[PDB]
Order: sequence, then C-alpha cells, then structure tokens
Amino acid sequence: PIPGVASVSPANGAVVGVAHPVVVTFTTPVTDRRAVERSIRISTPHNTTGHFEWVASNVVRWVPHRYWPPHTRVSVGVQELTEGFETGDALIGVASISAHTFTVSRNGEVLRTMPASLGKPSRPTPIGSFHAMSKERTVVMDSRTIGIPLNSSDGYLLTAHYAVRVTWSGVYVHSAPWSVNSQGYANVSHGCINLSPDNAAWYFDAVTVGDPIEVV
Repeated sequence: PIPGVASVSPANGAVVGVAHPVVVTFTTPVTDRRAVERSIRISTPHNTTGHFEWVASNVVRWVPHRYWPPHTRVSVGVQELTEGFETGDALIGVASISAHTFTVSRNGEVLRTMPASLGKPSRPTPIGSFHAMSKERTVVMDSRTIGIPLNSSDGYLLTAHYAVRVTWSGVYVHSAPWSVNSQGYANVSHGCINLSPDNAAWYFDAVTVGDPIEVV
C-alpha cells in the first residue's frame, strides 16, 4: 500500500539552476523504496541520467549526473501528479579550499574569481558537489545549529548577510567582513564560504536556487 505524494520540488513552471534535484515528499514513511522510485518519471530532452537518494523516511530526491543542461525543460510525473519546470543558465560556483577562492562562471564564461575563506582544518568546509538551496539577505549564524555551545571556543552568534545555503547541515556562502583579511590567504571560518560584503552581494544577486556549488 503506497503512500500519497505531499509535494514535488521544483514547483511547476519554476526556472531553476542546473544542479537542482527533483525532490518528492510523501505523506508517510516509505517502506517500499523501489516501488516509489519506479513511480517517479523524469524526462528531459538530453536524457540526463542520475540517481535517487533517500534524505528522509518520506523524502527522496533525484540528482542529475553532471547537471541538467541549461535552458531546458524537465517533466516530472509521480502517481496522479504531473508537472514541468525549466533550467536557466549554468551558473557554477567553485570554492577552492587550497586556493582560498570562489570562482563563478556563467555558461562556461568565468565572471569572477573572488577571495574566499573556507573552514579551518578543525571546522572544515566539506568537499563535494552541492547546489544553492536558499537565498537569505539576512540570517542569524548560530553555532548551536551545528552542535556547538555558545560558550565553547568554536561558539559564535552573529547576523550575516547575503547568505546562500550550500548544505542541509548548515554550510553557507555569506558576507564575512570580520574575515576579509584572511580571504584569499587563509581558511579561518567554522565551515562557511566567507566572502567580502561586495562579493557576497554580487553572488547573492546572481545566484538562483539549484545553481551548482562545488567545493574542491
């Protein structure tokens, strides 16, 4: 007995970045995962391949291998639901732990190579292939939301701006005026990709939810 669908992301008619997963949420925990995966039909003109990942008992996402093509249509069907969305430009951000840089390219054209400070060795930025999950002009960075008491040495509580969520577990790209001196030279954050206010603002204005963010 199959659980009903609660929602699909992206929403119908959205224009998303090229690493946006198709996320299907169900009304109950899923017991037969293979049946749910077979039920999810994703179609795109370039026949992009990919794989399912179970990120909650009732949530599965399909992650496209090597990104969607830019400016393409994607159809999604599951049970009684059908929808369509599109991709926009391929706007790729590469955060380099060794180079201390965040490099953003649009459709192969490099737009900015920005000074960045990533996580210090004890509180590192995770290597991986991620996407922009949200845009928040202002956000409270609270160390308790990554498991660190405020009074501990790695504790922090502050308001940051131009915040783009990179991971489900709290890595952001954001404006970090306090670390401008380290940006381009040293990795001194608690895991976030620290940019200057002006570079963070530029990126924040350019970025779309779904846009790829690679940490290397």
